[PDB]
Amino acid sequence: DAIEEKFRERLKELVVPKHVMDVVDEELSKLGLLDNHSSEFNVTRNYLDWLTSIPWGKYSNENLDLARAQAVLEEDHYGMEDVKKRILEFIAVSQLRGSTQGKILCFYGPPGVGKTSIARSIARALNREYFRFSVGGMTDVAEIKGHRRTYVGAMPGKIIQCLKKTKTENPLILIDEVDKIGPSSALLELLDPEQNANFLDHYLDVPVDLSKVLFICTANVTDTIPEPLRDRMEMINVSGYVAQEKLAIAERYLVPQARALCGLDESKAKLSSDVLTLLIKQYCRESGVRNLQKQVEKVLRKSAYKIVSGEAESVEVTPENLQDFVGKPVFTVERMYDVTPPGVVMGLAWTAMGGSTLFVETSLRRPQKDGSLEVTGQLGEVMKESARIAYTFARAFLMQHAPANDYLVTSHIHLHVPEGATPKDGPSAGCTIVTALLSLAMGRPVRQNLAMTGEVSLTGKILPVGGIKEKTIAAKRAGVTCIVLPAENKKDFYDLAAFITEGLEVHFVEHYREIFDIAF
Amino acid sequence: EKFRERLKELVVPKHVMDVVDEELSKLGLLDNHSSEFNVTRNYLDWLTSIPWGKYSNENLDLARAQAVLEEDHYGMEDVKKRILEFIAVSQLRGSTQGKILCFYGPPGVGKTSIARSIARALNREYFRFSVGGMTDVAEIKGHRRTYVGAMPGKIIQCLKKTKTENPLILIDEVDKIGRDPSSALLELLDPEQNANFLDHYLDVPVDLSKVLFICTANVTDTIPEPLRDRMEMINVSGYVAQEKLAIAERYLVPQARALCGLDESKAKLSSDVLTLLIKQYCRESGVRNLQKQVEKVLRKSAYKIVSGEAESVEVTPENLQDFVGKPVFTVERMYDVTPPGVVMGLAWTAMGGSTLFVETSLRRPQDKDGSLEVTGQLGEVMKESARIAYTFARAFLMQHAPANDYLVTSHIHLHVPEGATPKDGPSAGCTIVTALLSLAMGRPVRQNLAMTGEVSLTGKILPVGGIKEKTIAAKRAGVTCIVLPAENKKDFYDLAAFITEGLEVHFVEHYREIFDIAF
Amino acid sequence: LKKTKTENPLILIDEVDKIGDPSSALLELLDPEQNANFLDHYLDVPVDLSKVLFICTANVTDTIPEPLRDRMEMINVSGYVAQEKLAIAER
Ligand SMILES: Nc1ncnc2c1ncn2[C@@H]1O[C@H](COP(=O)(O)OP(=O)(O)OP(=O)(O)O)[C@@H](O)[C@H]1O
Ligand SMILES: Nc1ncnc2c1ncn2[C@@H]1O[C@H](COP(=O)(O)OP(=O)(O)O)[C@@H](O)[C@H]1O
Ligand SMILES: [Mg+2]
Repeated sequence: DAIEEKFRERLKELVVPKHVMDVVDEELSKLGLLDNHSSEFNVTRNYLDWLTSIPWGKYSNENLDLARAQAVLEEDHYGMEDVKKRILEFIAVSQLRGSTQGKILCFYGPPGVGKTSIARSIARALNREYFRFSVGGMTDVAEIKGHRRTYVGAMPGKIIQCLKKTKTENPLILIDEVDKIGPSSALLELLDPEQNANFLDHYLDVPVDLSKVLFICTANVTDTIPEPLRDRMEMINVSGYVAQEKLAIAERYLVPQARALCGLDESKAKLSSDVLTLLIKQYCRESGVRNLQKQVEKVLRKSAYKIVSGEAESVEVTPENLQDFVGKPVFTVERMYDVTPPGVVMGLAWTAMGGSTLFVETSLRRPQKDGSLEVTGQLGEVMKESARIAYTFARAFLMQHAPANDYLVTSHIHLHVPEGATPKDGPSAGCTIVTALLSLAMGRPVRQNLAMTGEVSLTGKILPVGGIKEKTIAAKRAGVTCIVLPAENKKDFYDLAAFITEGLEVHFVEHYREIFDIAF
Repeated sequence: EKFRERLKELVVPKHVMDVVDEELSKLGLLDNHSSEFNVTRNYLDWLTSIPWGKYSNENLDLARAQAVLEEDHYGMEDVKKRILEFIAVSQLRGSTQGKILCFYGPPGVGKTSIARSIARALNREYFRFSVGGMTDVAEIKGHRRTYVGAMPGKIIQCLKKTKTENPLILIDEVDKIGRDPSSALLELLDPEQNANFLDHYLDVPVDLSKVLFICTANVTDTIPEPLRDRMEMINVSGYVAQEKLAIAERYLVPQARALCGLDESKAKLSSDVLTLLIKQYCRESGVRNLQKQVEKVLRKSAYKIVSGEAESVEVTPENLQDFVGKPVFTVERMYDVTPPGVVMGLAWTAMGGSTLFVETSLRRPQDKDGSLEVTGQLGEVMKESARIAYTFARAFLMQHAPANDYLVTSHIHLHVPEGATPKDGPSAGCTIVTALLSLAMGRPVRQNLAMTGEVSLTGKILPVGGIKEKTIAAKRAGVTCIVLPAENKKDFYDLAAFITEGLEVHFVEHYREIFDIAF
Repeated sequence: LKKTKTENPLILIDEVDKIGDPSSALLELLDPEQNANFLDHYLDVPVDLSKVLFICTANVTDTIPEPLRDRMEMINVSGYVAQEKLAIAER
């Protein structure tokens, strides 16, 4: 009898909607007609416990001050301008409309850029409750929709678990690795605003209002999300960090946090700026800051051991003795070729974990019925087709430019892209292959500091390619003084920061007949 | 009854105390026979099983921990240094802490045993479970009570058996993961997700921030990339004959002798017997087979002792075959003197370092262009490396000896012995080029020279991985000259002084240097 | 232990790989460090199972519980030649 009062008192502070209150009180009336030891009494007890524990109408008191939220956001993360602007716009709209609101954001980018951490900081800044929901590897819809009450065990799904735990109708839910899901059709109902407001669970049998829930999904690659699921979400890109930004992050965030984790003090172990620059340049190459965090933690651990063991009362880390802490630099070579022989042309690629430089090497297989081209280097199908197109266009160009030059139409040429272990694909190297073949045929090296990228068609037209930011960064790192890009990537190149492109004599082209003039 | 008293010695968090109270009351009002009674009983069984807030008293004395680590195991400088740093950091923090270490290397080198030694030194409880055959999230994250025969994964079992909030958990042979458990491991290994690890069966979250995780694997390549970003890679080295003998004498013979119940007075194993066991009977990078041989010989010695055939046994090389049979691997290398067509090369696999030979011959006699047939279960990458090597060998021969028509006309068959064992990797490019050029010129290479390193199309030698294991295997195979890419210098000199004592080492940037060295 | 009226019985378990938590129970039964404190669902007083001798047989060694393989010693039984089987059949 007292359990009825226990269930009733939970609804005093709540504002229970009509369609939920009818279910609640009909189960209340039903419960009185059942003996305690019956199993139906047990299932009704569980159902009443679940219904009365949902925070009907409970909203966390959000803070709508732009200044305070901005101060909180800069306090935790560096340079994630897009996400911060999105959150400021969210707060502005919430303040203007005078009520809380829900949205479906998707932060996608390379690992280690701080998506989960920025989501936690957003939850802290908005004064909303926070909850992790790991969908990576999930395969059964029961995690989201639950089972019917009839079964011996029953779940109201993970979303109702979140609602019970956070005690609010408007939490911040982190749905990570949506691109590594097994299944997905249950998520459509969860985050479709036309039916999100009436999300129905198979255990509760009553729809809850999730329109105020702020869903923040995180992913690493965007194409793997199913198209219907990708349509309902706002894709927000979190970009990789340049060396300058990584240095700023390490100086401001990574080093103090690692010191706190290791228990050190600034007066005990000081880490110089040039040491951080050396660690970033030579000891780790990635878009994120995970490896840099490991290096900083290793340095601070070595410092802590030296302090505790009595080796020294204080330690100073300098580039002279950094090897004593983190060993020899793992990345020390900058370019494969300092002075390119005639048959090789420098190229750029949008590799994983940032762009990287590739070279295209060509050499004769046989001395002196037509010729043939052999391509090696774990090239993909698209890159093999690009090689074939490049070979045909090089033949056609040399037919009309130097008619007496019989080299390409009869010679047997082997084309190789070094570092054969790493798979390579994409039509980005269309013009690089043409330049390599033409330089081999003419027996003349290209400009010694020239780099290029761009897809080539059969008639010589240069088509745009992706990853201009990464390729530009790679060209800047390797010491390229002149870069060739397709003309339709002009806005992509000029959208970059001033400190990234100042040293490059950039050339924008529409056809290969002028890339030929630039390279020679 | 007894379920309430078990929580009195622990520090139960509220978010699980309320849950266990409600479930216990529900069981108290429910009948004593229904199936839901059984489900509630099991759920509160694992609710009350795990030791809420019961830490283990760690020792923070650097000297005693160092002494224990040195006593238990030979070598392993990196692991001991890491543990010393761990203890110093724990001292500075003024409280217990937990990191995620990972040990990778060839099997049988002592990766698992050093974890037990660390646990003994740190006074933490120890538990080991493998994830090599893991194929679903369920067996690690648990099954929900709804499904028939649900279990609380393995980590909850770890906590209940170890009776400790900060034990040492060893995850073994992680390099093999089925088709997704990797996401579950990432959920388990994330330092931020450690504090609120939520099992499917035990709905209440548990605090795994203080546990120490050790990861065992053979190769880091196959470990999933997201998992590698979470764990710290530490390499465990192979052993040379000297280190193998030292380890055997100090640990393997005494431990196995005690296991057989004998003592030093009844069964003595001479150092010569151990050297013969290491050199001939056990061709491996670890001590997995040497331990088995020692156990076998000590077991047979004990059987001889019992029957009265001898009051004591002295194992000597003369009577060793009466204990462990006839020798195996009686020849150090398949080619003691290399004919003109073959060049010795170095290999690195999951089982440690190894040595391979590249063989070439004419398919049909000389008098249209040449061709290269490649056999030996070579992978796609190694086939492309062979094609590149053939092209560069042709180019180099057309300029070093322009009159030589051998490579452009003759049909060459390229073979790598052990045709059953699959092989892959571009690191054999320079070996293939040297084999082709030696066949073309008819000149054998230096009789004890070994080489490794990727070769590009223009002849530039690119760096390769696994220099340490390759050097160990080359030293085992009794070479005196070794050729490595110049970019592997930073990795070669990290070896111990006695490892690289007799090796005449050459570091090269372009193949012309290797051609000068070999001929 | 009742029907065999002994304190140190010899127990054989056959086909250990065809097992489905009974596996954890047999794992702890194979641990001598806890066999002195064996207790079941029926008896509330522990029984010391330290003196028992355990032998296990299976067609393959890839038994589903992983911690079985490191606790049991691998002894291989080999086939018979025709003369061997002839003598066995005759006897
Ligand atoms: N701008 C930044 N300022 C400060 N710290 C940062 C910044 N970006 C990333 N970090 C730090 O880098 C680490 C990245 O961790 P986190 O889990 O947030 O990364 P992630 O890219 O979201 O991960 P995943 O893709 O695996 O989910 C954290 O320690 C975080 O604090
Ligand atoms: N450096 C060492 N010092 C002492 N014993 C060792 C060493 N390396 C290997 N061993 C012995 O080898 C045996 C098998 O090692 P094991 O734990 O199987 O290695 P892994 O886990 O890498 O396979 C252990 O019993 C251990 O005593
Ligand atoms: Mg994430």
